[PDB]
Parts: sequence; structure tokens; C-alpha cells
Amino acid sequence: MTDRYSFSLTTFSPSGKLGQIDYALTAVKQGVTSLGIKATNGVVIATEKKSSSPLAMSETLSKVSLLTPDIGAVYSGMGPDYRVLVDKSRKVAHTSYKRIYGEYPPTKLLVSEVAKIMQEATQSG
Amino acid sequence: SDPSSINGGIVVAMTGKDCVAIACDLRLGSQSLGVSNKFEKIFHYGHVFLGITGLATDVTTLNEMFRYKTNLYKLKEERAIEPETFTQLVSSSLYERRFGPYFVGPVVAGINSKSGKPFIAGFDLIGCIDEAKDFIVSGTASDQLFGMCESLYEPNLEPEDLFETISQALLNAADRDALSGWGAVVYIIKKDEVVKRYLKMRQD
Amino acid sequence: TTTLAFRFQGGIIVAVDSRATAGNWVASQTVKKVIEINPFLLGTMAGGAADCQFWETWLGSQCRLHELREKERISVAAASKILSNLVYQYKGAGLSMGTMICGYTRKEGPTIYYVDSDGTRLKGDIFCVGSGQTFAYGVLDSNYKWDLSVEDALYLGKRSILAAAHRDAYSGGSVNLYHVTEDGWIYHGNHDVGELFWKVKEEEGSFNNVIG
Amino acid sequence: TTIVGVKFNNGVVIAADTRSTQGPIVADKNCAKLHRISPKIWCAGAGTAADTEAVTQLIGSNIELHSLYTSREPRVVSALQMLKQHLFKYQGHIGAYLIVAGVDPTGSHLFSIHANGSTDVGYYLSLGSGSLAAMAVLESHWKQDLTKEEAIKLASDAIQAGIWNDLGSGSNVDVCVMEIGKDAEYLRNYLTPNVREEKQKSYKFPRGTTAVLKESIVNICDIQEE
Amino acid sequence: MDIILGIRVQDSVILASSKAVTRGISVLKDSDDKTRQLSPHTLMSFAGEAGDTVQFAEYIQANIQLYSIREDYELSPQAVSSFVRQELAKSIRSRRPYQVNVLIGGYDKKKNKPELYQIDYLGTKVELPYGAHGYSGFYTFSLLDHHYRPDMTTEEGLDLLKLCVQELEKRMPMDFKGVIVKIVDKDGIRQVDDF
Amino acid sequence: MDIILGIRVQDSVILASSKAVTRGISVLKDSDDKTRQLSPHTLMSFAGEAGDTVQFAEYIQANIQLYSIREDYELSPQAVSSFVRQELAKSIRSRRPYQVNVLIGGYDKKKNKPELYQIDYLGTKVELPYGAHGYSGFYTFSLLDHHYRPDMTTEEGLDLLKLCVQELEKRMPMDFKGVIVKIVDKDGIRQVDDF
Amino acid sequence: TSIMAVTFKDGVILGADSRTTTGAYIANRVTDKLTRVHDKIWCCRSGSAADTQAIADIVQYHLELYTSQYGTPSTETAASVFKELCYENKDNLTAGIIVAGYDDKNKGEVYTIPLGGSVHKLPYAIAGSGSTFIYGYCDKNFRENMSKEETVDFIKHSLSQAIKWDGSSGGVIRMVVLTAAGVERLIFYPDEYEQL
Amino acid sequence: TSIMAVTFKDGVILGADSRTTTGAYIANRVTDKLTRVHDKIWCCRSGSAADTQAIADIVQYHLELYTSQYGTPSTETAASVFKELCYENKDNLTAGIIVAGYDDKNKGEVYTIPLGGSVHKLPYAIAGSGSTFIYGYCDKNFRENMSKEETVDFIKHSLSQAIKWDGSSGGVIRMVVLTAAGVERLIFYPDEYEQL
Amino acid sequence: QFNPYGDNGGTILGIAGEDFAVLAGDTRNITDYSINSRYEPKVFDCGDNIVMSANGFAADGDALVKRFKNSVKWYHFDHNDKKLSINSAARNIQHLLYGKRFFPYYVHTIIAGLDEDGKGAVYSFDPVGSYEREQCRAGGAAASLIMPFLDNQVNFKNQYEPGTNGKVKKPLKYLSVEEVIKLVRDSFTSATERHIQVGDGLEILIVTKDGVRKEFYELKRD
Amino acid sequence: TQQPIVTGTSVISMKYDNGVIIAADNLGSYGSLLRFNGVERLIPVGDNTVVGISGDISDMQHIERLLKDLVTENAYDNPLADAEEALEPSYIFEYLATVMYQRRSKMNPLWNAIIVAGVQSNGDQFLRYVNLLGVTYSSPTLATGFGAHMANPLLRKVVDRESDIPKTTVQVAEEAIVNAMRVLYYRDARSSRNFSLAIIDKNTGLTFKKNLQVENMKWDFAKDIKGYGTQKI
Ligand SMILES: [Cl-]
Ligand SMILES: [Cl-]
Ligand SMILES: [Mg+2]
Ligand SMILES: [Mg+2]
Ligand SMILES: [Mg+2]
Ligand SMILES: [Mg+2]
Ligand SMILES: [Mg+2]
Repeated sequence: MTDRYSFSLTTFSPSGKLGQIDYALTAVKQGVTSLGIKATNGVVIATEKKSSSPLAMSETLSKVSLLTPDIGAVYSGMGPDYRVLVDKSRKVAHTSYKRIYGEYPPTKLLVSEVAKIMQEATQSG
Repeated sequence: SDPSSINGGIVVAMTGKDCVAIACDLRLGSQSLGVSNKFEKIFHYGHVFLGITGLATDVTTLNEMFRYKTNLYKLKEERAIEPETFTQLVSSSLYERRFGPYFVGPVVAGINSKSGKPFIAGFDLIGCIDEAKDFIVSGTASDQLFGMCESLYEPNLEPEDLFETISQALLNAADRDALSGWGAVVYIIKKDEVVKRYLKMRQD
Repeated sequence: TTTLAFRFQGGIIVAVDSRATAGNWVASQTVKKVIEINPFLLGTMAGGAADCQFWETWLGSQCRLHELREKERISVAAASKILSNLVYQYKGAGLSMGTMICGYTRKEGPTIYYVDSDGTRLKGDIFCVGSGQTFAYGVLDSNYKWDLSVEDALYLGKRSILAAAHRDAYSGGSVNLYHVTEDGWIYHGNHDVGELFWKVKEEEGSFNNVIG
Repeated sequence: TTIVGVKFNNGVVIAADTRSTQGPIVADKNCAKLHRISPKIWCAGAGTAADTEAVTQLIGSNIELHSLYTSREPRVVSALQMLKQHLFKYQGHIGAYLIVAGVDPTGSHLFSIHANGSTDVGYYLSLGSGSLAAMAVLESHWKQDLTKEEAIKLASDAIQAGIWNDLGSGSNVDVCVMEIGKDAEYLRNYLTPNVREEKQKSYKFPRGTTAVLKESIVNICDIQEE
Repeated sequence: MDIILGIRVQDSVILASSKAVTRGISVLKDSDDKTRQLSPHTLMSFAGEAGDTVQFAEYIQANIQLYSIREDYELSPQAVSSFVRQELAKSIRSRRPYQVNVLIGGYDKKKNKPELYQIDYLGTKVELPYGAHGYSGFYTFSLLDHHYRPDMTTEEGLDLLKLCVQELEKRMPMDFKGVIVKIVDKDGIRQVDDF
Repeated sequence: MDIILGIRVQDSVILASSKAVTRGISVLKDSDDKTRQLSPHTLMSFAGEAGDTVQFAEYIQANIQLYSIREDYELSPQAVSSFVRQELAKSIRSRRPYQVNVLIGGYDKKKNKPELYQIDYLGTKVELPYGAHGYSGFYTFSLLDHHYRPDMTTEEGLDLLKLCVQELEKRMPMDFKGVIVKIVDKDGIRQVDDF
Repeated sequence: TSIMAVTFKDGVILGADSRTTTGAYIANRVTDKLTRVHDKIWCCRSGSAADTQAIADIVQYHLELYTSQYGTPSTETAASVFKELCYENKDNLTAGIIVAGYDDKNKGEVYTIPLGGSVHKLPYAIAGSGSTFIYGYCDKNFRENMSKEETVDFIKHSLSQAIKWDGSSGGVIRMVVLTAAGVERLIFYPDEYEQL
Repeated sequence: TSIMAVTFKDGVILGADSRTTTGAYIANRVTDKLTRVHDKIWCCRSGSAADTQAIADIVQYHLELYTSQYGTPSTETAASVFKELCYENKDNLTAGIIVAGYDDKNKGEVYTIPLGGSVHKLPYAIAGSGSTFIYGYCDKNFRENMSKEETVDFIKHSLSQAIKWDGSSGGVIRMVVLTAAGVERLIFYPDEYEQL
Repeated sequence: QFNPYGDNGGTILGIAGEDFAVLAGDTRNITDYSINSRYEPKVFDCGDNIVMSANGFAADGDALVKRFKNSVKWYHFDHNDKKLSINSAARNIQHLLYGKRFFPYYVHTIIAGLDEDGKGAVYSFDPVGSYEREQCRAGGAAASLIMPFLDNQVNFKNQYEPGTNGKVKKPLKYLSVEEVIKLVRDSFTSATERHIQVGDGLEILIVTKDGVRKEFYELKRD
Repeated sequence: TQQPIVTGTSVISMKYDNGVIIAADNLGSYGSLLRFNGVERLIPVGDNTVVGISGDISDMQHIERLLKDLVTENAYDNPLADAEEALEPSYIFEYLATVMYQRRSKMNPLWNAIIVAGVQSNGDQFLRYVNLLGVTYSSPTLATGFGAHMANPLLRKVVDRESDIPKTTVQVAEEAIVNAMRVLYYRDARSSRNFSLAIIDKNTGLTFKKNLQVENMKWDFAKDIKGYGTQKI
């Protein structure tokens, strides 16, 4: 065994394109529409609960997730990828910030941490 | 032998009306031998002030460490760190060395730039926060400082009255401690001006 | 603690600091470290405060009994030896004493004996005892002459204690000066180190390392 | 330090004194010893103050993440299990002695935990240097089916016994009440029986009393434009 | 080893270091040079536990020389002393700490100023007009406190240093076999071969 | 105290004793005479624990002087050394023993012979052509073993003694501040005031 | 601590006092020292409370995972898991555990695991500081194949004496009965057992 | 060592094992630990053999001199003399002595003098290393005013259990009966008491 | 191993005025973290217008005071009822203390009264008998909290006259008995706040030419 | 220097309006072994004093004999031995305190903590403590060992200062003492259920109560307590 894939699966093509990122964006394009609007005294995020079956209880599937008491997230694309990102985002808000400064991270810095995790899946082996 | 009383020294901090004060002696020694009369124990990162008593090598190391961390904080946050936030950072940083600690007695002083509220805090060598409303003391003459502050202090002192109170608290405490003295500095801190005063005191 | 005594043309200068400490805590700044054994003899306090006080007062009583019996002033040699023989009896029990027995008689002239709790008894010209002794020796050794005037000798003793008071954490408070003549000792006042330091710094130009 | 926990009809109450000491010296006269693990799980700590704070915040952090992961409100038994396994691993070197209390979907709970990682169940508990004074009061006045008002009274009386009789305890009484189906109410300085009397004299100095060598403005602002 | 002294005068830094190397019962050497040139205008003297002193000093020397080659530039005395302090502060919490105390005498070519730094084995750094390690300060500081002036010439510094060594030779129980004296100024480092 | 040496030549005994008195950190005196004249033709040098050395020496001196007055007669060096040995042998099993080592240099007027006795604090006595106490013998005995002759003059003894002191000053870590040298012969005891 | 487990005709019964001391202070006078590691496999704990709780929690985990894969474990298997933890970590543990359980094939079984981490299968076992005072009594009064009522009396009388003489033991006498019928908890108060 | 003294209707009986150990070696397997200090005042000895022999010899001397002057001493008086020696020399002694005697006025009496040198008058007493294992048994089985045969059985059964569990106890069970009728010595061998 | 010593806490304070002297002490007696008594007198009138307190280990403290009171009694018997002067009492106490030099009274002793000129006097002793006449002396647990405050407020240390900026010291003007008592009360109130062994009550003995007077004040009981 | 072997635990006491109450259990422990169950640790001296002793029992028995000898000695050549020249509580205490301090000063202490409770000739309450170090103190409530930590807090709720003494009846005081003895039985591992209690009143004299027992104990709540955390059965 051992993970013997220690090389990048995303690489530059002759035209300078990173194929796997483009294809990931294509998967996002197929995803259900979600949106966000910023007001003076608040922000709203919204999406459609596209239920896969009417027997499914769509209230048990949360597309909009609390990351911190003052930060929320919504997505378009692959649901399972989102779910694990939410788990990592919630944890990193504690490990790399709240356990150090005794307060929750500002929006831009939590976004930065999530972005870093997504960048690494674009270069790591 | 006791690491917290090899070099000697003291820090005291007080709150007043729309102001804070932090003060320290200037002595560094090797037990009985006086080595330096210019060893300042108060540092600042933006508008947040940090006094550190105890083992001098750790005092220097921690100053460099908190300069390091507050500089990265500022680059990422795009703003200066506040006293309340910095207090947590000091606590976190000390407790990470729980079983091999820095032998220090840190003291935070400053005014929150948004609320304007005066803030002071103290720590033991392992990160426990003492957030007193009135005053914080630290060092080899902390008993003496507790005695001075408890009788001399009264709330809501004006900046120039607070200066006299904290100065007399430091001076008379230091004169009853063999390992403290050799000069003293007092910072008077207001929301957007800080004044630094070196005091004249006995040099034995 | 810093105590010194030195012989010179005009007799003996005795100079001491005034600080007593218990660990880092400064117990007193007003300790009398010169013990007036009688009007002609002085002893210095170092080591154990009680041991020095008690046994040097006792020495004064023995000196008084000697001169009542012999109708003659006791010699510094005899007086110092009464003390050294006494503490030698107690050797091992834990007495702590480092003292200079100082006197000026006809037969001896100005005489200083270093007496010590492990039984040592040394006659000498310059002695310095305490935690700040090394600092005071420096000033003494480089400025001492036999032909010092009483005025200059008094200042040298004062300046040497000040040197120790500055650097040694356990020395300070104030300086006590004595001048021992053949007709008895003369007290030359108490001098607060805080005020003395600034005065000496300005007048002498020394301590440029210190901002004043 | 005196800390107690008392079970009652529809919940649990914890209380603590407000004195923290180095040796014989009082470091802080109004210390906060009631720590929040989660909204309705609170605990009080005795022993090494940094350890009681740190272990609370670590488990409190992990409890919050666990609550988000499972979409369920945290349980006291989870906090207890995580605390004891952490403390046992460090073989008593983390000097945290805690009384852990709270309400959750399972009901109301009260546990004690020692620094080596041993745990206890009870209707009334006390910890710290004043625990014997507090337990004397608890053993004299505790009964089954206490009301909320009776439990608050008993808890604060037990802390008072510590305040007055134990030199390690003093100043004020802090209380936190956790009732089933309600918000936990934190009552900071519930009792204040130790206010210092007015001093005989004002020690405010005349301005210019202190001798000053130098004055200067400290630049706290960043490097300026132009 | 034993006595190391330093004095910063108007235009130079002077380091004096004893020559004796004693292994318990016998004095094995009486011409030992307890110093290393870190860069053309920076000198470091040292004292402490046997073996560790030279090992530490040569390790620092190798690092500063490496920096000089990489950047084609001489680090300031302040920068060198900070590097040395960090190494010792790192060392004190190691498995086996370096038991080494140092004095760093350098001439800053940018500021045109001499600089003397005193650093003990814990990583305790202070900039001083004059300094020492061990018991050396106990005998010499009262003399330096009295006579020192910031505008002293190199010759006056050497004369004050002689008075300090004389007091050491009088009151110290150990025979340290005299001192090697080196001067650090704008022209670099040189040894006073008659002292 | 520290170094005490003795050498018996043709017609005299020469005792050399260091001048330093050190109380831990500082050298308190550099002219101390570590010897007592027991009788006109008998000298005793001494080293050991502070206080006890002088106390013991003066006690012995008082006893020998008492014997001299009672009998109007000077005891032989052998008799004095036997008396001293017994006092130390008695002392070693006391509540608090005298920690004192001695050399006894005497000229026997009956036999017309110089005599040197070495006695340590245990009461171990040996008659020797040359002797020492402490570490003094470790540095000097190889030189004495080589150069010593039983028919040496007093001047040759002093020259061999100078070579011994020079070797001590070179290889010993402690500064003992030179030695006081005294000669014991048929005419009594005298001090060499330039050495 | 006074603890014991006794096999009888219908299975096994575990017994324990309820006193936990810190020196001469009784830190808990109503302790439950009878511990469930599986439905019908329990244990009595003595020694370090931290250690015996840590061990018991790990055993309970092991037997829960065993049950999910291989079905109900035997009492011997449970004792083996206890022994493995106690023997391999003997340098860092102060634990004296009695393991008692009921199978339908094997019926009531008792295993004692003293300080060293050895295992001893016995008809009955006694342990804890208070056990020293009842070696004579228990040896004289134990019989094999007693009834439930006789075994309850034997344990009640035994622990009564252990409590009487041992300062480290006291409070209530707790008991857990393990048979084919199920699991029954019993409690006996001072006013009952002190007059025996 | 396992020693005991028990008062009964007609007087008092002393009992003891016969094992004396040096570490794990049995230096004497037939020791007589029941010692006569007066005609009808005996004692059981535990602790340092040197100390308890020295004490007993001094007591015997004291009671012999008492008798010559004041007539037969009481058992209380004998206990007092034992106590005086044990209390005043507590720093230098390791002795645990049970004193038993028969008066006609007072009948059977038992006094125990533990390590500290205190005195305790009791209906019966147990001491020695082996006694720890029979506190439960003796407390449950002792009755006041037993017959001679019952008391012999009580002591035989008690010491049997003490011997069974204590390695420092063993050999034969010796007994001395003190009544108005006189002084009777009894001995019981392993093959007798081991099967009880 | 048997430890013949203990620590009963407590804090005492002696201040010498111009024609009076006060000796004050808290009334709390403790061991470890327990309170033995909230009112156990620690400052004693010993006769001849002398007041005394031996703070530290209370058994040695009681023994010393008892032996000194006895010494006063026998001084009267042996010397025709002569009044024992404060300086004579002080020298006598040195000999009582030094008599046990190698098994000391584990106490810090302070006596107060008037000298033979009618001026206020305070003497301070270490455990083995070294002594000195002093103007101001705190003893015991909270001595380190009290002395710096007294240096500042009694002797006006580090205080200079406004406008001169360090050139002219604040002049050492004499304090009245009412002024001293204010500083004593504030010293003990502050010590009570920050030291766990100080509290319950404060008893002050005031010595004048008219005799010895007592004053009591409550302190915080936590 | 020694070590205690057979020991007695807490002695507790308090003042009330007309006298004093003192109590102590009847146990003589041998380490953790509850060896002797009928030990009287309150020893009356005359009809006005009761001395309560904790710690080493052999030393207690020695002190008991000293007090017995003290009564005999006081009666010698004393026609008023049962009147004006009878032993006072203050005489008995001062004698014991002298002995205790002398013994610790020879480095050979009587390993005890002692409380002397009584009523003086003039009707004044006497209550004072002395221990192996010779340390003495007085207080409205006094207790030794565990009693100091657990009984005092409870007893101080009844008499918190001197002025509370005249407001405290003998019924309220005895109730408080008896409750404290119950609390000590719950929480002290070296205590017993059986105890003695003595009341010395200026009107009704010395009332000595033997064979008292701790009663009204709460244990029922123990039945609901299961496991040490997660266990439900
Ligand atoms: Cl076993
Ligand atoms: Cl026993
Ligand atoms: Mg100072
Ligand atoms: Mg100084
Ligand atoms: Mg463990
Ligand atoms: Mg029990
Ligand atoms: Mg307090």
C-alpha cells in the first residue's frame, strides 16, 4: 500500500491551462444556483434545495452551513466536497485562530484559510 | 538558583480616567552584582504596551517573539492588535510552554482604539490572566508594590495625578528591594498621545 | 554589607554601610554596623548581627574589668584576642562573625585586628569585609597612602563604601564614618547614599555611566 | 479556593469564591472561577489556575466542533469523558480539579473530576482548599428534592463557609444556574459581603512631587505619509 | 576560563583576556588566546566550561564568515551580537547547554562608533561602556565607575585597564598569568604585544 | 594556609612558608608569617584550617616555653617533635580535631646537628632531609630528589629552595604571594629578608 | 476499600463498600465501585481510582467491539483483556481488580487480578485494604453452591466486618447479582449491617 | 507471630503459635511465646524477641520483689509494670505484649500493651502479624463467659486461621490455662488444627 | 521527624512619635490555611510603661513575653522598685534572646514606650537578639507590604516639594497620635486586602506619660 | 522525637451563655485499623473542668495520670480543697501548657492536641487549646484535627464572635455540637459513631454523657448513584 501518488495530478498544459481546475469549474457550472447579496446592515446567502427524491428528507441536508457564530457558507457544485470543506473550515477557525486569540476569525481570514486548503488540493500529490 | 530572581526588576500598571500607566525599574543584575542600569522592561507593539519582569534572557526572547507575532498579525488583519486580543495571545504563547516555561511576569497595558476603554492585565509564568480594574504588579518587589498600590491607588485619577501615584508606588517599593532600582521609567498612555518619563531615584 | 577600616598617619578610619537584608527583602536601611566597644575601641559588624552585637558589647565589659584590675588601658592586641579566643571556643557551633577591632594606644599606635568566627586573628593596615568588600578594596588600594590627611582619609573611606553601595545589591542606605585617635574615636556623621551619590557624581565627575 | 455543585428539582447549580492567591498573597480579589464549556455546560476549577482555564477551553473548543459535526447540543458526559482522558494521559501534571455541571437533551448532570483523571457522581460536591468548610454546610443542610431557590441558597452558603473559614478563599460568591428547558443564567458576583471600608486618608499626591530626569513623546503611530 | 574584561572608549573597543589555562592541579598553558575574530571589525572573547568555549566561538566564527561571503557584506556589531544571543538563548534549553560567556567588541563602520556587548550563557545581552564576566567585575567595576569617561582615548583606556589588572593581581587568589589585550577600531583588530 | 617547605642541609634547617592569607574570594593579607619560635634553636611552621593553625602553634609555644623555664634547659628538637606528635595524635580522636600540619626545624646543640621533622594533623611524624605539606611536595620533590646533597651549604640550600619556589609559581594555580624564609642553626633563628 | 465476588448456585454476586478516601478525608462516602464492562460481566475496583476507571473504560470499549464482531464474550475473555492491560502496564498502574460474570454455558465465574497483573480463577475472591481483616472469616464461612440469600448474607456479613475494622472502608454495602434471570442491584445501609 | 488471650467463666487462657522468623528463614519452629512473670500472671510476646525477653525478665524480677514485700500482685499491677517499661522506653523498644492473669477476687483479666506503651483492659485480645487476618473471625465468634472447652476451641480455630494466612506464623499452637485449679499447659500439632 | 517550630502568622507595627509610641498588631491567629482564633491578643502591657509583642511562632512568643514580664518583676525586687527604662528593657531582651542562640525563639520582637527624656521609643529585635532603636517598624507576615508605605508616608521618602523638581525634599514634620493611628489603620486595611494571614481585628496600644491606652478596630474576616 | 502509634481524632467544643460544651469520639485508631472502640478521651477534673485530648493515646493516659496526681496534691494540707482552694480550669490548663511547652523544648513532645473546657469560680466560661508544640489559643469555638476544618465552620455559624455567646442557649449549643459530630462521622475516615459529650454549666454543674451515638443519618440518596460517569445500570 502506502499512498504512492506523491506527484501532482494537476499540471500546466502547453497553452498554460491547469486542466483539473478548469474541469472542477465545469462541475461547479453544472451545480445548482446559489447567490449572496450584501446590504448595509446585513448579508443574505441563498440556494435551492434540489431534493434528489421526494422520499428524502431535505431538511437533513444542509446546503447553508454555520462556520462561526458570525460566518455562514453556501456552495454550488459537488455536495460531498462542500461537506468536508465545512468540517475543515470549522476546525481551522479554532486551531489557527480561536485557540490563539480567544476570539473567532474575521471573515476575510477564515476565507483565506479555506482558500489555502483548496489551493493545496490543486498542487499537493 | 530561582530563575525569577536572578536578574531582579519590577513592573507596575494602573488605570485612570481615560488613561493607563505602566512603569518599570531599569536594573539588570547577576544576583548581588549590578550589571546594567538601562535595561528597560516595557515594550510596545502599536498602541499596546507590554512590561516583562523575570529572567532577562526570556524578557528579551518574548519581546522579540511578540514583535514577530504582532507584525504578522498586522500584515494579515490590516490593523493594529488591540490590548484584549494581545492579552489572549500572551496567554496562549506562555501556556504552549506549559512544561518548560519562560520564567517571566508579563503585564499588558493599553487603550482599545475603538471603544476608548482603558485596559490592563497580568500573567503568571504559565499564562493565567489577571484582569484587574485597578492595578497590576510584577517582579521581585511585587509584595512591596501590592502594599503601595493598595493604599495609594484611587479610581478615576487624571493622567498627571496617575503619574504621581504610580511613580511613588514604584519608587518606594523598589527601595525596599535589593534587586530592583537603578533608575525607573513611567509611561502615561492616552488614546492618541503617550508620554515617557525617566525618574530620579537613589542608585544603591 | 560593606565595612572597612584602614590605618594611616592620623590614626584609623572606620567606614560602614547601613543596609540589612533578608533574602531580597531590605529589612533595614538604618543599621548601626560600628559597635562602640568603649570610648577608645571600635568594632565592625559583618556576618551575624546578633553575634557581633552581643560579643563585642561583652568584649567592652571584659575591657572595663581589665582596666579596673590592671589600672591601665587594655591594648588592642589583648582586646582583640579576648574576642578571638572566645569565638574559637564556639567553633563549629555556627557563630557568624567577620569584624575589625580598631584602637589607638601609646605602646601600639593605631592598630586594626581582623577577627573572624572560624578563629582567625589578623593584624593589618587595610581590611574590608562584606558582600561589597571587593568594590571598596578597588577604591582603597588605588588611592591609599600612609600620609593621607584626616580629611582626605575620611573621604576615601566614604567614597569606598559608596562604590560598594552602588554596585552591590545588598549594600547601601547610608554611610557611617569614624576617626579613631589615641584620645578616643570621633564620630563623623551619617551620610545617606542616595544624596551622597548625586553629590559625588557632580563634584567628582565619576559615574558617567549613570544618568543624573 | 472554594467551589461547590448542587443538584435540584429541574437542574443543577454551581458556585465559587473569587479569590486567587500566590502563596499567602492575594493576586486577584475578584477572580472568575466559573468557566463555560458550552452554553449550558459550565464548570468550576481549583488547583493550578492556568490548567483549569486551558483544559476548559480546549475541551470547550472540541465540544463546539463535535456539536457542529453531529448537529446535536453537547452532552455533559462528553465533556466529562474528554476531560478525564486528557487529564489521565498527563498523569496529574495538569493540575486541574473541576466540578462539571450542565443540562442537555439527556437531563441535568453533576460530576467532579480530579487532576489524575478520576471522576465522581453526586447530588452535592465541593472542591478546593475550602471544600471541607463547604462540605460541612452541604452535609448539614442538603436534602432530596431541593427547589431552585433552595439550591442557590445552599450553594452560596457553602461558599460563604469557605470564604470566612478558609484562608485560601475570600471576597465574593459567583453562581451559575443551569435549569432544564432554559438558558443557563450566570450570576457574576451574586453576593458581595467583603467591600473594603473607606480609608482614613486620601493618598493623592501634590503634582510635581516626583523627581523627573527626562520627558519624551512615544511614537505609537505608524510611519506617516508625505 | 577565568578573567575577560571589555572597555568601549571614544573610537575603539578594548578586550583584555587572561592567558592561563588550568586543568585542576596544574597550569597547562600561560599564553592562551581566549578570543576569535568574527569579522574584520568584530572580535569576540569568551570564558566558561572547557571545550564548549572554543567549540561555541569557532561555530559562531564559521557562521559570520559564511554570511560575509554570501552577501559580500560585514554585519553590524549589533546584528552579530543579536545572532550570538539567540544561539545562547536556544542553547540554554537544549539537552546539554553551552556553558559559555562572551564579550563582543565591534566597530560599526556605518555609524562610526565602537560598541561593546556583554552576553552570558543564558542569552542575557546588554550593551555597555565597560563589562566583564565571572568575578572580574567585582574587583574592577569600582575603578571603572570612578575613572571612565566616554571621550577617553585608546591610550587612556589602556591605562585604566592596567589599573584594573593590577587590582585583580593583588586581590584575586588565582594566578591568571596576565592578559592578552586587543583593540578594535575603524582600521580593524590589532593585539597590544606588550602589557 | 597553603605552601610550607623545609630543607635540612649540612649545618642548618631552612623553612619556607607562603605569605598569602585568603578568605574565599579576596586575599586579605600578603605578609603573613606562618611560623612560631618554640625555643631559641627550634622553629615550627604550620598550615591547615583557619584559626586552629595559630591556636595550636601558640599552645605548643606556651608549653615549650614553660618547660624551658621550669628546667632551665632547652629540649632537643626530637623531644619537642615527639611532644607535638602526641598532642596531634591525641587531637585526632577529640570531639573537634586540630586540622593543622607542621614542620619542625631545629638545631640540636648536644649532637651539633640540624633536624627537620614533618608532622601532619593525624600525628604522623617523619624525620626528613626535606619535606612539605599539602600539594607543595608534588611540585618540588622531583627537584629536591635530583639536586639535594647532605653536605650542602646554607647558601646552596637557599638556591635549591628558590628553584622550588619558581616551579611552584609557574605550575600552581593559586597566587601564594611569595614565601618568608627562616634559617635555624647553632646561633639560633634568623629571617632572610630578601627572597 | 473492601470488595469481593462470590460464585453461587445460580451465578455470581459482586459486593463492595462505598468509601473513597484522600488520606483521612472521605472524598466520597457513596461511591459505586461495582463497574459494568458488559451486560453480565462486571468488576470490582481497588487501588488508584484514576487507573481502575481508565482500565475499565478501555475494557468496556474492547468488549463492545468484540461483541459487534464475534458475539457475547466469555468472562475468561474479559479477564484476559483486563490482565493484558494490567500486566503490560504494571510499572505505571496501581490496580487490583476482581472480574465477575455469568455465562449460560459456564455459569458464574470469578477472576482476581492483583497488583502484578497475574490472573487467578477462584470460587470467590476478596480484595482492597479491608479484605485483610476477613481472610479468616471468609475462609471459615464460604461454601460452594450456596443459595442467593445465603450468598447475600455471606457478603453482607463479610463486608460488615471489613468496614468495622478498616478506616478506608465504609458507607453503604452495594451488591450486583448476576444470574440467568438478569442483573439485580442491591444496597444495604449502616443501620442494617452494623447491628449484625 | 499470632498471639491471643481470652477471658472465660473460670479464668483466662493464653494462646500462641511457635514460629520465629529471620526474614523468610524460620529460625525456630518450636518457640515458646507464652511467658511466666508470676505463678498465675503470664504474657504473650510480639515484636523484637530481644526486647520482649528483656522486658519480661525485668517484670518477673519486679513481681518477685513485690511478692516478698506485699504478697501476691494483681494482674493490673503486672500490666502497670509492663506499661511503665514500654512507655518510658518507647523510643528504643519494639514490643507488643498481652498480659493475662488470674486473681481469686478479680478472676480472669486481659490487658494489651501495643507499640506506644498504652494499656487497654479487654475481654479478649489479639496481637502479632497474624492477628490482622482474624479480626473479623474473632469479633464474630467471641462470647463472654464461655466454658474452658469452648475457649480452647475459639483460640484453636482463631490461631489456625492466623497461621494459615500469615507466613510469619506457624508450627504448634501452645496454650496456657489460668484458673483457681492451677496452671495447665496445652499443645496442638499441625495435623490437628490444619484440618479444622 | 518532629519539627519544634510553627508559624502562627500575624503582623505587628511599632511607631515612635515625639512624646508617644504605638504598638499595633492584628488579632488573628492561624496555622496553614485555618483560623485558630479571630481574637488572640498579641501586644501586651508588661508594666513600667512598656508594651511588647513577639510575633511569629506563638509558643516562643508567649514564652518570651512571660519571661520578660518576670524580668521586670525581679528587677523591682532586686533594685529597690526602680523603674525599668526602655533602653534597659531592650538590652535585657537581647540577653533573653541570645541565651537561646543555638535553639532560638522563632519570633520577631518589638517593644515600645518612652525613653528617659519622655520621647517616643521603639526597639526591634531579630530572633537571636540583635536590636536597634527605630522610628518605624513593621513585623511578621505583611511587613513587606507595610514598610514601603511607611517609608513614603511617615519619612516622606521619594517625595519632593512641588516646583523644585527633586531639588528640595518634603520636610519631615512631626505627626500627632491621631495622624499615626490613621496610618496604622490604613496599613492594616491594605495588608488585610492583599495578605491572607492578616484580618479579623486590629488592637493598638498607645503609650504616653499618662500610661498605656488601648484601641480596637474590626478588620475584614475573609 | 517519636511518632504517634495509637491515636484519637477530633475534639470539638464551644461556649454558650451559661457555660461550655466539649465532645470527642470513643475510638483509638492504629493507623487505618480502627483498633480500640471504647476509649474515653474526655477526662473530668473535679466538678468544674473537662480536659479533651486527641493524638497519641499512650501520652493521653500519661496526662490523665498527671491530672489525677494534681488533684491528690492540691488536697494536701488544704482545708479548702473542696471550696475556695479547689482546682480551677485556668490552673489545670496553665499546668498542662507548661508541661507541653517544656516537653517540646526537650525535643520529646507529648504528641497531643488538648482542649481544656470549664467554668471558673466567678462563673466565667473557660475554653483554651494547647498542643504538642506548646501553642495556645482561645476562641468561642475550638476544635482539633479534622474538627478544626469541619466542625469550626458549623459552630462559628452559631457563635461567630464574643457577643453571640450570651444569645446562645445550652440546647442550641448541644444541637450544634451533635450535628458537627455527625458531619465528622460522614467525612473523617478515623472517626467512630460512638462519642462522649460533657456540659459544664455555672448553674447545673458538670453533666457527663457517655455512650452517645450519631443518629438521623442520610444514606438513602446513595441508591440512585451509579457508575462514575457514563454507566446507567
Ligand atoms: Cl491479593
Ligand atoms: Cl493493637
Ligand atoms: Mg532597591
Ligand atoms: Mg546596592
Ligand atoms: Mg497513575
Ligand atoms: Mg470503617
Ligand atoms: Mg486577609
